Amino acid sequence: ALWQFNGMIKCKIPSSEPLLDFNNYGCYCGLGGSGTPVDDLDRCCQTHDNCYKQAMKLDSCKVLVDNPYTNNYSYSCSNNEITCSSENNACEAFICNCDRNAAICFSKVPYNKEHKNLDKKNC
Amino acid sequence: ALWQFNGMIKCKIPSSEPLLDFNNYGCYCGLGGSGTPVDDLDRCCQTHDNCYKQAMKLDSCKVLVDNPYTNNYSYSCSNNEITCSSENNACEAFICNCDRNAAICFSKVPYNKEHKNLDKKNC
Ligand SMILES: [Ca+2]
Ligand SMILES: [Ca+2]
Repeated sequence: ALWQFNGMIKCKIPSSEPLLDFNNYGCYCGLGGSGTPVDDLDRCCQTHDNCYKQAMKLDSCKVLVDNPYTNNYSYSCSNNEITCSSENNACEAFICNCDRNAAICFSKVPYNKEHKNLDKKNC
Repeated sequence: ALWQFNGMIKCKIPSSEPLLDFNNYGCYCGLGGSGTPVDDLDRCCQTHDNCYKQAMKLDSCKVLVDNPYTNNYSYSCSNNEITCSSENNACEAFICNCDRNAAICFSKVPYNKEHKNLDKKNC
């Protein structure tokens, strides 16, 4: 769920408020996404959106009322690394992996502030 | 919270249903506890009860409506080891440590089935 993804990104980027910094960035970072990623961060968000789309196709996820934004799963941050828990059921474990991969991708690419609150004419 | 402690013990003892196996055992394992531990497992439960008592004394815990049984915290099981998350606030982190120590103590001591549903005359 979104709260865990928030905690994951802070795990890798301790100076960020993820819901502020990485919301509404580029064509993909944020609810929705369309068109060509504007940079590498946006491309991280595109992969993550595609991972969420693949999760919602799985039979395990289809059974659950919860969607990837509200489906709580368990993970730990320890020494700035993320580990998804073996206690997670198949759906929540796939989502945890999506989010972990996105948090790592976020920490390894440039942040271009001029893509912040990008006017969606560009997408 | 109790759900996480359940998952923790299964992390170390994958064949157990912890809420069945380690509830109502000896003088301490279970809600309450008094008197002298009947064996080492019961002693694990006494330490854990004392750790919960110490947690409820902390200013961080005193602020929270939640008690150690309902206070959800985050942790992961991975390769049968437990890691409490850096995302945990001070109260939830102390509780996570109590529970982790108890799960480990449980996996390292004998289980004496004859102490199961011990008649509390003995305590
Ligand atoms: Ca998106
Ligand atoms: Ca007890």
